[PDB]
Amino acid sequence: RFGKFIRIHFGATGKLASADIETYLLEKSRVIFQLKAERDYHIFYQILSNKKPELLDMLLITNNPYDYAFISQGETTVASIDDAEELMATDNAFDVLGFTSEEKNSMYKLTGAIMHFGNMKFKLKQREEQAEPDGTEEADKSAYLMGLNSADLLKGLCHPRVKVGNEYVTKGQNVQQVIYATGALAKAVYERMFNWMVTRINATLETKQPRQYFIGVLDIAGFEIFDFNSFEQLCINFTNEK
Amino acid sequence: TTALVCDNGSGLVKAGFAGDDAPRAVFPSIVGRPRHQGVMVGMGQKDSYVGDEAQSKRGILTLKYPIEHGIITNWDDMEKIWHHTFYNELRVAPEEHPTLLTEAPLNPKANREKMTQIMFETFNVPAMYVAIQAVLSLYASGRTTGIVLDSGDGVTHNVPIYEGYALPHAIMRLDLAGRDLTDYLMKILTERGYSFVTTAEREIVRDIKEKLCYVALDFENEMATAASSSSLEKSYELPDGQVITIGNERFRCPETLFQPSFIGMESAGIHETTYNSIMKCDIDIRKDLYANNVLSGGTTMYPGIADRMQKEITALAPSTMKIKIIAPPERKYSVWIGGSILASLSTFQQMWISKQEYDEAGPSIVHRKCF
Amino acid sequence: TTALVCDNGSGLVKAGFAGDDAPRAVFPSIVGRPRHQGVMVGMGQKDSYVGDEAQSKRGILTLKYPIEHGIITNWDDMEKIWHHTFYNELRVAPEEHPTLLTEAPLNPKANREKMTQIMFETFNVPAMYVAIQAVLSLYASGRTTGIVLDSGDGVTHNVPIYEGYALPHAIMRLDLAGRDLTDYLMKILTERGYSFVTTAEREIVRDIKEKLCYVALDFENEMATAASSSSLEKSYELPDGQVITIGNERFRCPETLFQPSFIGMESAGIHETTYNSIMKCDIDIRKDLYANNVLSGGTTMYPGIADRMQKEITALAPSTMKIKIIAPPERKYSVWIGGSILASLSTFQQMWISKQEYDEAGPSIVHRKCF
Amino acid sequence: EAEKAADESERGMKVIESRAQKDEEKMEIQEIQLKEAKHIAEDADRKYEEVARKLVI
Ligand SMILES: Nc1ncnc2c1ncn2[C@@H]1O[C@H](COP(=O)(O)OP(=O)(O)O)[C@@H](O)[C@H]1O
Ligand SMILES: Nc1ncnc2c1ncn2[C@@H]1O[C@H](COP(=O)(O)OP(=O)(O)O)[C@@H](O)[C@H]1O
Ligand SMILES: [Mg+2]
Ligand SMILES: [Mg+2]
Repeated sequence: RFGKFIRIHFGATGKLASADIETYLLEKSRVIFQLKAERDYHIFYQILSNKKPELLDMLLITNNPYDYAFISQGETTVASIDDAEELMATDNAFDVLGFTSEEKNSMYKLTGAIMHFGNMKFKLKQREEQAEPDGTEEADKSAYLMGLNSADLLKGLCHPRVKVGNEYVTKGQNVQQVIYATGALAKAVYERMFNWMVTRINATLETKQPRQYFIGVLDIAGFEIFDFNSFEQLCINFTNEK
Repeated sequence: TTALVCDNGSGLVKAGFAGDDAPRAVFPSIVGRPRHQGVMVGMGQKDSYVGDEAQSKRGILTLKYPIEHGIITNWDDMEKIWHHTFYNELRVAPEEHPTLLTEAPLNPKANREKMTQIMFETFNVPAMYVAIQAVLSLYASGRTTGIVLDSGDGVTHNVPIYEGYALPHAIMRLDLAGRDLTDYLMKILTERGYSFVTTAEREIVRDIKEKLCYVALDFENEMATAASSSSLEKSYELPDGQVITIGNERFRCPETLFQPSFIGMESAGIHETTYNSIMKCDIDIRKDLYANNVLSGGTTMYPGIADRMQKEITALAPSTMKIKIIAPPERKYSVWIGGSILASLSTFQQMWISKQEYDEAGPSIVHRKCF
Repeated sequence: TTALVCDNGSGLVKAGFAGDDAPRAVFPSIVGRPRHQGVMVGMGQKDSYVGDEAQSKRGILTLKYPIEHGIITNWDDMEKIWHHTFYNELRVAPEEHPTLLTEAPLNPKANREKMTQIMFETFNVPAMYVAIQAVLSLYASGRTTGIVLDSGDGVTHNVPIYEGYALPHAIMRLDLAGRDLTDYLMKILTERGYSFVTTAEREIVRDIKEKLCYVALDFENEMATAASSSSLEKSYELPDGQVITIGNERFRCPETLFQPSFIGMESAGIHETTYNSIMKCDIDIRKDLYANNVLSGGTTMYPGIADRMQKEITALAPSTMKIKIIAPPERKYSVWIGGSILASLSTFQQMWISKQEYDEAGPSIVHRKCF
Repeated sequence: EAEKAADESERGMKVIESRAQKDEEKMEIQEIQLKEAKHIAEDADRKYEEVARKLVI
């Protein structure tokens, strides 16, 4: 989906110097909304591999993909690629890379936290249009993972503080707005994680050679056509037309 | 380019760019002049302090409000307010920013004409538009129907809107507002022993009103409780000392809204004007107006006003209707949020009064279909 | 292929494919226009609400029936009704579907000619046909003789048919119908203190008329009972509360059918017109005509109308003649059922008016023997 | 005593909101049975009206 782009730099005397990599146009709609016959990113399915038991129990991940709301809406699993040894290969590639295993563990735990954002529930109040949570166990475990406070996170979601002039005031949110905010936060944190990972890879790949004129290599998704075209396909078609 | 949303309001000027979630600059609309002589030579005091700066020098100035009830009465002070807002608060040149202005219903046409003339001539704004406070309040409330009660510091009015269609014959305007409440608080504080007369102490009385006053669900029961119990008394710290304790005077000032006979007004309370406005409309939309009662404005920020008004309307209305009152926490800034939403719409871009149209048709172009 | 059976009527458009047991789409035939200006921008209100949508927006629209008494007076509105029926309620393109139409007896020829012209030109239907609203009701009752009383909302008429041979010289038409009853109820509800003026609340009054009104077996006895006791009073809940109670007015509204002098018309009552049409025919078929009275149309759905009409006609008719009135539960939709039955017949396939025939013969083909 | 009053307020609001949601459920179920009771009452009313008209005829 994302528009991979690699810049290959050269030396002053026309000799290979270094490589610079960038990413563009990564789609966030795939994270939350999926077509009925299509899957999400391979990340979540790969994490649910049973060959690594330590991650599941240390993250308190439900082993059943059906229970999680964000994943079960799309097609649960296909025989595309056997996820197990692919996950182990990615883990080995990360291990032989420049950074330590604590960053990898932070990556997995952050992804697990993204997973538990769908379990949040909200209900109307006594005699007001405001919304309040009913269950808090998933909120408690997510806050524990992120190192936040569950009460503070719930208060922030229900009552967002905003700055007016020189004074802070609190805003009200109903169920629809808080669900939209929950989805937007999950998309944004995933985007930031991907961008930070790309920056880390670029830094590790970086050599100390000077960067004179470069040769760019661009990869982009094609002009996909379906019989059930939607917004995600519309953006891709518009980009291809440009 | 980007659009600019300015809300003159009454007693508070709030402005900011369109597409923002909150106004950047909020400050009182006060112009003050020094009333003493001044003996030090070299400092060179300016002859007019405008905006929030006049609050700092409150003790040596005569604070004058340029507008009484919506209508601008001192135009030069209003050019000063607008110049301050455009230059010392937003630090932008209005030469390349369309300006959206907010204006109360049922006001003299000369007011709008002069406003547009000043905007087009003095500041040379490329385009501008004037809108009604209630429509913006309904925009920011996430609603398309329902009757909205906008009660600021200048004037209180109700405008019923159903399915995006207004009911001009059912618009009711009442001049009772926050300023009259402050004046009544002054008149009722002197019976305890505290006298406030100077315009500087107007701000102190207003601050006491904001910080301590509240609306009682029942009047007679609360008065009976306060006649014997002393649990309703709270102390306030003046800017120099001598703390003052007020008893039943804290919940008697906002009762003027529901009992306008206290300050001699002939009209009825807001709870009754809302019901009368609802019954003015057609019979087929009264249920939706009952179920979508919207509140806005600073004066509607008193604790417990929503419950009191719901009880009063439920008493007035038939027993077979569900009366629901919407009181978002951001009542005060609802109008500006609605203005930002309105100016950020793409289909609104052809409804501006451009400079060419104003030049061709004169100031009278405001009262055309570009209302 | 399939045939469409559209029944415009007056105040209720009902349609569906031929061969169906019941009509598929039933909705009032009204066109609404917004009488206010609209303050919210970007919504993009349509300039005309048509069909069942206008019933939900009664409070901000003015409702005009395109059909006054059988005839069409506003052709643009009728075209809008037809377009809505073909493209939204049924969602079928009329390019490849024949249509069967109905109208009342004794109507202007210009109406029929213009209907045919519009239906071949605007919609380009392959073929169409016009049938009398009473003969179809006779088909739907499984009969072949007897008279049929089609009391709709626009017009009331009687068509005597014996052994499939119609008698044109004995057809009686009366302009009193449901609309006049609703107007009379509106007029007589004022004496109780309730005022209904707006066209929107005419629908409310129609709801009361449908729900509570009933025909009394005896007029003087029921009048005395209502004047003495109060057991006949019932209460109706308005859309905005304030439940109202109607007493003597409950059965005075439908009595206008048997007492046309209440609304000032000189013509005789329903029973008298039926008897006059019975005796207008020959003498050898009067017994069969007496024994096969058929009722249809919405207006004939009042509780107890059958008994009162039978009593009246028995009083008029000779004692040695058996009198029976057929009142099936599906009176309102009987005409459409008969139309579907007629369109499903195999022998009727050659009676359609082909488009080529219309082009060759002009709009006057319908009045020609190729009916 | 400020903290003591705050704790008093907290469990007071907890208990009153529990009773309030109980009351909401109660009022909802009695409103429903009000609908069925009214429906049955009007059903019996017009059924007897029809049968009385049949009896008189
Ligand atoms: N928390 C509060 N309680 C009571 N009154 C308040 C409160 N906040 C503001 N007000 C009153 O509201 C007024 C401000 O109204 P404002 O929204 O500025 O009106 P406008 O929009 O017409 O300028 C002030 O004069 C003040 O007296
Ligand atoms: N049960 C009823 N009681 C009273 N009025 C009725 C009843 N049923 C139908 N009507 C009246 O009949 C009218 C509709 O008659 P309808 O047969 O649809 O006329 P058309 O066929 O010309 O559309 C409505 O205006 C309605 O008020
Ligand atoms: Mg205001
Ligand atoms: Mg009819």
